[PDB]
Amino acid sequence: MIEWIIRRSVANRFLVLMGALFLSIWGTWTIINTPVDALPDLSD
Amino acid sequence: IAIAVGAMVAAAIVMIENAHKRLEEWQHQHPDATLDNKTRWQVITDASVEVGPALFISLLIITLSFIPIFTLEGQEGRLFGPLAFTKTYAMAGAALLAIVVIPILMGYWLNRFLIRVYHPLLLKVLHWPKTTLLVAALS
Amino acid sequence: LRHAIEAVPSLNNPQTFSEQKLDEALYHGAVLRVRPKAMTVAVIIAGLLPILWGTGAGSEVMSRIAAPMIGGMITAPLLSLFIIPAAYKLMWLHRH
Repeated sequence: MIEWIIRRSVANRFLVLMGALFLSIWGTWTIINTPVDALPDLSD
Repeated sequence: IAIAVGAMVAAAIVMIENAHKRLEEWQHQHPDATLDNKTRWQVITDASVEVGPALFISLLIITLSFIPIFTLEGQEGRLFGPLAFTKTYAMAGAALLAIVVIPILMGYWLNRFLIRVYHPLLLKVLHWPKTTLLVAALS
Repeated sequence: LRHAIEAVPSLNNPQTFSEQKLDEALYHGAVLRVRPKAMTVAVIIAGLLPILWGTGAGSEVMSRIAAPMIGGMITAPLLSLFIIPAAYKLMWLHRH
């Protein structure tokens, strides 16, 4: 099934490209505005 | 996300590699100064023919052979829980990227002296291979 | 080591026995791996290596959760180049 899924995406290419582009700019906004702490809360 | 980095890139290269030797045979079977944008299109998307399933399912292995960790209860679970989460999402990222973006970006864009040291011992292993499954068991 | 015994040198084996022909189909599934392999074990250990140096806030736990991987990724590759092959050449002879 994987191969066919490779072929379909290659066909998409250039609509796919802009999705990974808009993701890259979106994945840059979220990170900048991400809360922070030394460790995850472990207390009961 | 720190330990994931070593695998997100391992996802890509193993696909790029089988495409570097695929673009070294269509160059030895055909001419050399005649190739179009479709003649280059076909060669790289024919390396994704073989290794395609091999990696998306091997990074599916990396992501699932780790699930059991989420069963960590209490304090230790709250700790390594978030680590497992990010390691996994980051893999599902590179994995589900090497099947939508990686094959494309590589299409839109001294190995000798290690091969010399390996195969003397490789053929040596083909001596009585049952003896090297014995040395291994001793390891 | 599977698609090497599934190409054209795999027309010789299924029909008749030829050890010096499955050893040629194994020597290529050996120099075709040395390139993707040595770099997989490279990018894995190279990218996993920095955290093994445990100085700084939080390093302690990371270097502990990395050492097993980094160490396990020296014998996992090195050894597998000799175990998997010299055992597939042994399992292809049973069903035969």
